[PDB]
Amino acid sequence: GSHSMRYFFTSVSRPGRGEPRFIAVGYVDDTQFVRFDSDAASQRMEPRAPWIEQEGPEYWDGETRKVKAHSQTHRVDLGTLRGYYNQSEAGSHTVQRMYGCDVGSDWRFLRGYHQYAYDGKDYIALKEDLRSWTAADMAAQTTKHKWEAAHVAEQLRAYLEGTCVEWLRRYLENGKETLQRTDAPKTHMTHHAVSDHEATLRCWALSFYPAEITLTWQRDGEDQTQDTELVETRPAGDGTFQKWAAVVVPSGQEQRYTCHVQHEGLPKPLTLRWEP
Amino acid sequence: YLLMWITQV
Amino acid sequence: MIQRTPKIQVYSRHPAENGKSNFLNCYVSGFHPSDIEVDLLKNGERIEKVEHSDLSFSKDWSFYLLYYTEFTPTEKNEYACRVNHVTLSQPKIVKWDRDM
Ligand SMILES: [Cl-]
Ligand SMILES: [Cl-]
Ligand SMILES: [Cl-]
Repeated sequence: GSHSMRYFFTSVSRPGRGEPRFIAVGYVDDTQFVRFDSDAASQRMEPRAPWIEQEGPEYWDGETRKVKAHSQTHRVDLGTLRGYYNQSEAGSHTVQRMYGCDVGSDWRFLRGYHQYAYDGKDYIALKEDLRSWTAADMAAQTTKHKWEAAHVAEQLRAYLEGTCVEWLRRYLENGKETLQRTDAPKTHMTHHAVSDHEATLRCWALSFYPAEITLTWQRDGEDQTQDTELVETRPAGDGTFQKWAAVVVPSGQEQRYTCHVQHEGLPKPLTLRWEP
Repeated sequence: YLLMWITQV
Repeated sequence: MIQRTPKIQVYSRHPAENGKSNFLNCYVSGFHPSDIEVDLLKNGERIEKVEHSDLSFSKDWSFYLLYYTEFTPTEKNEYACRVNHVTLSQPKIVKWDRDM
């Protein structure tokens, strides 16, 4: 299907306690493959997936160089932002940036993006046309005017449509064994009496990849998006994912409820039934 | 593969 | 300066089995800003070789982290996650329930 490459950066000022913390992480789909942390000891972009270990020295030198220049732009950006908002220079502030590209099934450019946040709120974003910006407030308008004059969208657009996609593809070929895999979920159901007239029924999805999944409960075939409890999908820590959906049911009516599981790695969607 | 450079806000 | 309280899940990496080594997971998500204290507890005491994921964040800009340590569950031992954050009036302790 479609695939993504995404870098996320977080930069936090630390007045009175050291230099700004910078953290950078790259992903392909739901798999992390690189990172940089200002506080770590390597001071290098570091691999976190095996296929990226293939890459040679030129590559790691280059990614390290670039991530340090990102760090430095952000270090300056914290100073400017505090000036734009007339903020006392005695407070911890947070900048966030995400950019990346998506490709469709045919591995050709679908979409690009570049978002920026200050203190947890939208500041500026490139719009889907890769040509203009949305600025959330008057400070961001100042950045927008500047970036318009300096023809920044254009440089960014050439990356999103060119380099980004060309390396996404490269990564997908090189890391084919994992990135192009699906791990179908392992599934099962638990029963838990809570009282003489209720039981909690829980649906469990374990060891799946990618993260995208839908667990829904049906009574007599009719959807119950009303009274299910769903947990946010969570990481297993081994590269796979987990999720459950629970439903509290009147006693004696278990055989009427069924769990359905939609995941990319399943031949067809699963109905799990309460059959004694 | 990162951007070769980012521009100041 | 938005401020968002952390959601917390405590779980293991594989289905739990007394006497079989595993990983104890604590997933904090949904929070802002990023400074956050998380400890994994064995019978009330903090465990020492706890590792964590690299800070990343969601579409709404809120943060998430996985903290994790290797362990061998046994029936005599209770495990928890203790999280402190500027949005909390006091540390939140979430006990590990095996048979969620
Ligand atoms: Cl992601
Ligand atoms: Cl830390
Ligand atoms: Cl142990």
